[PDB]
Parts: sequence; structure tokens; C-alpha cells
Amino acid sequence: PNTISGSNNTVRSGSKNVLAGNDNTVISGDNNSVSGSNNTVVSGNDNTVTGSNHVVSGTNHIVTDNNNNVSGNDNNVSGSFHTVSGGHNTVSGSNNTVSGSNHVVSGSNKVVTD
Repeated sequence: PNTISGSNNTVRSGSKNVLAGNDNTVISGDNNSVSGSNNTVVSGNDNTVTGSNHVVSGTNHIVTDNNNNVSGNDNNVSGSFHTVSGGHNTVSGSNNTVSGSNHVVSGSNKVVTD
């Protein structure tokens, strides 16, 4: 039902997830692809999550690098230590806080909302 390769990866509830690496978890969700170390999809579907220490909920995100906290729908997040919600945001750099929709945010320490 799920495809799992590595050490200490788990899916509590859901199907068709693909988890590779170590200590990755899908709490509740389907069709997520998660690769790396210590990443977590809490409640979400169809997310692509690569790198380390991400926490992701919602749908259709692409999250990479490290330590990003992402919820909502269709956010594309790179760099580190971001907090992103809402929809269709594109976030790079470090330590940005982004909510609302359709924002493209780069650099560091930015706060952007609807």
C-alpha cells in the first residue's frame, strides 16, 4: 500500500506514499513522496518533500532544503526555516513568514500576508 525504503520510516494512516531515507513519517495522508531525514507530513496529500526536518500539511506542495513548516495548498518552498500557509505561494531564502495567496517571496526575514 505504501513504499518505504530506509530506517524508521512510517505511515500511520494512508496509501500510495513513497518514503525514502530515515525517520520520515506520514501521519495521515495519501500519495506523498518524502525523501531525506526527519520529515513529517501530518495531514496531507500529494506533497513532494525532500531534505530534512520539514513539517507539512495540506495538498500539492513542493518543499525542499530544510526546516520548513508548510500548510495550505500548492506552495513551492525552498531554503530554510520558513512558515508558509495559504495557496500558490513561491517562497525561497530563509526565515520568511508567508500566508495568503499567489505571493513570490525571496530573501530573508520577510513577512507577507493577504
